[PDB]
Amino acid sequence: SKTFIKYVSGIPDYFKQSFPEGFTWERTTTYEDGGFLTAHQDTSLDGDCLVYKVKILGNNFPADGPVMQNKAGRWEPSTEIVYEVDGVLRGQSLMALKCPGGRHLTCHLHTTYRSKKPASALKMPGFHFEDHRIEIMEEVEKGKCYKQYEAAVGRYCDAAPSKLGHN
Amino acid sequence: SKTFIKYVSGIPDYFKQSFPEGFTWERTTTYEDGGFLTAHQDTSLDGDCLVYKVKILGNNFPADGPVMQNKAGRWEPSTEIVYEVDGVLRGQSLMALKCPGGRHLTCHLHTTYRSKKPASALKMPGFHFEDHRIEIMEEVEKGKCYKQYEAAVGRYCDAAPSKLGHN
Amino acid sequence: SKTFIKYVSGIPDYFKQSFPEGFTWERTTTYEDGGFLTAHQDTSLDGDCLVYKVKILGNNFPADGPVMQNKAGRWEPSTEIVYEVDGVLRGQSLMALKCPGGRHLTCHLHTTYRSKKPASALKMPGFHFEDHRIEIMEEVEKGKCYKQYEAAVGRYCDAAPSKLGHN
Amino acid sequence: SKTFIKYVSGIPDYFKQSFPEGFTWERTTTYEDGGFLTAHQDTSLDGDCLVYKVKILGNNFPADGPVMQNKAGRWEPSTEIVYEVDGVLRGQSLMALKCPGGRHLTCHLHTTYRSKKPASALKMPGFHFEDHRIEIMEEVEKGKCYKQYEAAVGRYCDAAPSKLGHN
Amino acid sequence: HGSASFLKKTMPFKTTIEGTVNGHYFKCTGKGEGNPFEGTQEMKIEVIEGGPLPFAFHILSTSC
Amino acid sequence: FLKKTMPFKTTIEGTVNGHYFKCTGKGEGNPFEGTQEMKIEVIEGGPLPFAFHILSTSC
Amino acid sequence: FLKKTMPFKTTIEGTVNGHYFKCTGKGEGNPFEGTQEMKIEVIEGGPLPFAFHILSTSC
Amino acid sequence: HGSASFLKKTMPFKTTIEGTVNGHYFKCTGKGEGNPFEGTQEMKIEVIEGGPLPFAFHILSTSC
Ligand SMILES: [Cl-]
Ligand SMILES: [Cl-]
Repeated sequence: SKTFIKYVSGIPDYFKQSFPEGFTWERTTTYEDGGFLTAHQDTSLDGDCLVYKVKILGNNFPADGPVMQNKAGRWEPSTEIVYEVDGVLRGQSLMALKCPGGRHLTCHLHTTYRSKKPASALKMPGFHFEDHRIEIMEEVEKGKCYKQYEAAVGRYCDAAPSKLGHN
Repeated sequence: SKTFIKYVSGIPDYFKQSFPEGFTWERTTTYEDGGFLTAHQDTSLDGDCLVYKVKILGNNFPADGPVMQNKAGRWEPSTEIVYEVDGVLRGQSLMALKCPGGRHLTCHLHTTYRSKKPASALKMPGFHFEDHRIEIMEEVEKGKCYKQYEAAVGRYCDAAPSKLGHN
Repeated sequence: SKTFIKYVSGIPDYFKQSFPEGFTWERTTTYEDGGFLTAHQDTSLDGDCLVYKVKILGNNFPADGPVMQNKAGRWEPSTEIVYEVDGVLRGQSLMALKCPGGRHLTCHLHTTYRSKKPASALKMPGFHFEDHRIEIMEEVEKGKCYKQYEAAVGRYCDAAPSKLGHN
Repeated sequence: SKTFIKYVSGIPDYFKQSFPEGFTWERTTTYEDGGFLTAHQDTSLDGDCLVYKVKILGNNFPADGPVMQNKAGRWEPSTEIVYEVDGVLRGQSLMALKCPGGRHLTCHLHTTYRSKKPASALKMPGFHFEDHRIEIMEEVEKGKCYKQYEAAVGRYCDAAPSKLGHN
Repeated sequence: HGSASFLKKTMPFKTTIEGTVNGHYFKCTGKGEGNPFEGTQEMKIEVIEGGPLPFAFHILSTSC
Repeated sequence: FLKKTMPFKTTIEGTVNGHYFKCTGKGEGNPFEGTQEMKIEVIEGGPLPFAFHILSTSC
Repeated sequence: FLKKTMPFKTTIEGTVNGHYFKCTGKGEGNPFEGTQEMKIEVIEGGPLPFAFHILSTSC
Repeated sequence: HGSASFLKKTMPFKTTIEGTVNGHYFKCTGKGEGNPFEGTQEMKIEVIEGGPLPFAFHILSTSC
């Protein structure tokens, strides 16, 4: 849901620039214990309301693993690297489930974001980081009903600055 | 299309054993240059005719690569390892797409095969190899009509025998 | 050279706690174009001076790639996730070479850090981030002589805070 | 120990062709549970005797896994794909370590073989398969003395023939 | 835009998710709202087919 | 339930790099001999903007 | 330069998960028949604290 | 420790690196200094065998 990002330090916003047409994204997430979760998404703007259409194919999750056992815990915050390739944006991140009792199960996200505008109509951002805080705040039911919050920030590596003027 | 395999050496046939109910398969294929192709398939038997229903999500293929440039050559034959996990069958293989410039573009298939029969109704095969020869016999119409042949054999490693009585 | 990290927010310092004995680390870095770079390192303290002993094995770098062509550019800053596993620390990060003319070539680091003290003598840090800014500030020669700077910070995800009190 | 291969079907023997100078190989083996084993090897001929010099760096093996617990069973036979890249030979294979509990712990080998002869002195083999049957014949002394057998065959996919005249 | 007084403070969204994980088919709908420039959002997701999910919802978090 | 020669039919729907497509196909093979052939037709999203080869193992 | 039966010798040095070890080995095989056998001895760092199997392809 | 006045401000280090990349053997030595608590450091690396390196130094940056 990449329309909701706070970009700092003047980093251009590929997602907000893509409206009113919108954008798509595509991703495979590879889990360290062998699972794969692949998705394709379309984002459109219908009047004042954003509309998401998502297709998912997941496979090879181990029967004895946290995912198929529904013993996943909660996501740690994560940081994505985002950069231009082939006139579109690529993203990659490492995410980690903090499982009950302390072990982390990690995964690697491989994403392409595709504006519906031609690249010539867009100011492309340089290489930067996108922090994502994802919290499943309410398990209303099962199984069946969930409330999820996200905060996201697009930024450079400010904590360890360049001695040469690089971002 | 796993119903069409010649099994030798007494290896049980997980696929033929699954009828009339049928089976499903799920797969993620990772390409060495960053592409992913994920699929889910259902196999059923409608009277006399086998019926396949396939869903595909592919992503992250490089714009400059042989796949998106449509400048692939042909598949070498490949050999899959097939073994029981989680009461179903797992397969993995390396495939190699011959491409212009003497290139081979390789990929790694990660498959789960799931009978619609209960595992207790089945004689599960031991670890073995499945050779697949896949050939495009004709590109009948550019980007629109193909004819494809496959020959497949389930076997043990007969060329290099054990000294300990192992398959 | 993990002794030189600024840890904030009270995060325990696994490396400084390991002295006077020291620590080792081990890593495989996997490049997106097929290279692997594996290393083992020992860190010891000799009076007032730290002493590093490093063994390297690298392979499968493509002859036509930025590495073997010596056309790598410069590293982007990177962020490692660091967390306890098996009573030691694991690290993973995504790094990216900004090649001349703009393309990034990425890689994935997989590290284990091993104190020479028993885990029972150490305050283990929780899951956190370690930013690394690496700058090859002087190519004095070739080929043959390099000056490299690094700044590193151990921190939590402060830019996108939890609404639940999580780090 | 690649000098010991039976080649069929007229496939050129890159290894036997490399004498008296010899050859080297380099490899990273990735394990599905996170371990990496990297090696470099030099093969020379000292009078009548072949001489191997091997350097190994392994890391990230899980403490609770079959490798570090020393609770592995045995290797299934494996099949490597072997083809020319960058004027040398590349190999890749999937191997499967049978382990207690009906587990197979699989890994992916990424190899480069480098003749010490110039590529112009060599008849390079086309894409083919190399089957390797590796067996521990005896654990003579726990953790200290092993006897190991290998049988290897370089071949094409004879079980599933082409309809287009391909190997 | 001059100042933040001229930006949309909040924007709603709706979602439909359909998929198959380890052979298990499911469909979801969701509704949410966020603050585009503050970078915060929340949504409610409901499973309408294939519930209760036989796997951890967490694998769907980055997709909804 | 199986015969020495069997027909099959397939429907395929997918998206690759943002490109939507749909195919149908029809084939025949000899299940016990391990051989088969089929004709695949792209019915939506043709001509495909990518190599058909990435679909070979999915037909 | 090759014969129908050839001997070989190896020296191996490594570190795995922080564990240093060294081996020597001696074997014989039939290069043209594709068969070989060897005895590997751990000379430093024994008994190995990991499965020998991870060294099989390196002997 | 009471205050930063009681911490070591800087610490020196020395390094020896030996390896093989794509069949190419090399050895390096290095010397540097850093500020342990400020998290900054710099070193000079010299190739003593196998120079000039036939590959980008960058692949060695995280090892030196
Ligand atoms: Cl950039
Ligand atoms: Cl933690």
